[PDB]
Amino acid sequence: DVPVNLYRPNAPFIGKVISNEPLVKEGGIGIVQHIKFDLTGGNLKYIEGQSIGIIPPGVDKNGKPEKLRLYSIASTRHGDDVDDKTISLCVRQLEYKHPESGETVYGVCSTYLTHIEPGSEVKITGPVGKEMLLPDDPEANVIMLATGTGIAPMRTYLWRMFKDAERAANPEYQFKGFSWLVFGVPTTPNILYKEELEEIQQKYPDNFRLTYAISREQKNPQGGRMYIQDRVAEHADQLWQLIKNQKTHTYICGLRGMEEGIDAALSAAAAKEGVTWSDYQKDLKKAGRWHVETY
Ligand SMILES: Cc1cc2nc3c(=O)[nH]c(=O)nc-3n(C[C@H](O)[C@H](O)[C@H](O)COP(=O)(O)OP(=O)(O)OC[C@H]3O[C@@H](n4cnc5c(N)ncnc54)[C@H](O)[C@@H]3O)c2cc1C
Ligand SMILES: NC(=O)c1ccc[n+]([C@@H]2O[C@H](COP(=O)([O-])OP(=O)(O)OC[C@H]3O[C@@H](n4cnc5c(N)ncnc54)[C@H](OP(=O)(O)O)[C@@H]3O)[C@@H](O)[C@H]2O)c1
Repeated sequence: DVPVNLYRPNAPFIGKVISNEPLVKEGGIGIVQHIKFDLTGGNLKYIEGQSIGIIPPGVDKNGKPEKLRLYSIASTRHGDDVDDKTISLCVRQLEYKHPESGETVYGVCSTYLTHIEPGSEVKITGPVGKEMLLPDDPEANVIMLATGTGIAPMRTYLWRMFKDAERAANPEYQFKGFSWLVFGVPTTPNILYKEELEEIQQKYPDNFRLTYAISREQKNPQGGRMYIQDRVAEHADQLWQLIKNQKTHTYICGLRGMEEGIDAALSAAAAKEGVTWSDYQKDLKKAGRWHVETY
């Protein structure tokens, strides 16, 4: 049974911020924060791949109360401390330049969160989501295609799979399959969780493969910016070789734009072997092995 909607927008849980820590190291673009909340007092229950709602303070350009924004849960069911006391979020600060006034414009909810203080209280809803759940099979192959903060569900998967204290805490799940993360960010300092993602890979080298698409330090073979789909095309045949296995699940989280190029890269690899990828993918979706969360 997957717990969904334990708290509803009509009556959110009031969490309290435990810590708000930076994820973009110096030299990096913008602000992405790891925010840990205290759950105790509601005992909000959740699993990996799900989202929560955050309702920020304030009203909009129309006088209306701000509605919730969804954020992917970045911690496992146990929280980062492995004690079932916390839930963590991975939040990029949304700011752009207004479309010809040119004034810096701030996103309401994300700017509230990335500047939120330890001890502050936040309205939390959920969890929601049943489409981004890991299979129970510990020998499953798990392809993880992520841009930016799309890393968030991938951290809940990879932590449950490979953190020492998670294995200790999950006797029913001792992962021994193969996981492959293709992770796209703009710079090397924008690789969220880089150190831990690389600890995992040296710790479990035959179980986790880690591939970077660093937008602004790497050009694809045709002189453009190196995106996730350029990595997919580069390893298109390796990927399609795993996707052909019925033990294999694919998770795509982040920009909706990564998709059509992922579909181009795999459609070519599929074609070489006589398969047409748009039908094959239609069947992977119906089977529930093609998991997509883009926003
Ligand atoms: C299922 C799901 C999961 C998500 N997970 C995460 C996550 O893990 N981390 C995360 O950071 N976010 C995540 N998001 C996005 C998050 O929900 C918010 O949309 C985001 O943080 C921005 O909200 P805000 O309140 O900061 O911005 P808002 O105040 O709502 O402002 C957004 C609005 O700004 C305007 N706008 C935006 N960009 C531009 C532009 N370039 N030019 C002109 N106008 C523009 C648009 O009208 C837009 O709809 C997720 C979204 C969903 C749906
Ligand atoms: N990535 C996401 O999950 C996402 C989701 C929704 C909105 N956005 C927009 O991007 C901002 C950054 O958020 P973030 O931290 O999540 O992401 P981020 O740190 O910007 O990482 C996103 C990466 O995706 C790359 N990218 C850009 N266009 C792409 C495309 N068409 N196909 C594949 N990859 C592409 C970007 O490359 P260049 O920047 O170097 O082009 C960047 O390297 C958001 O605040 C919002 O304005 C991003």
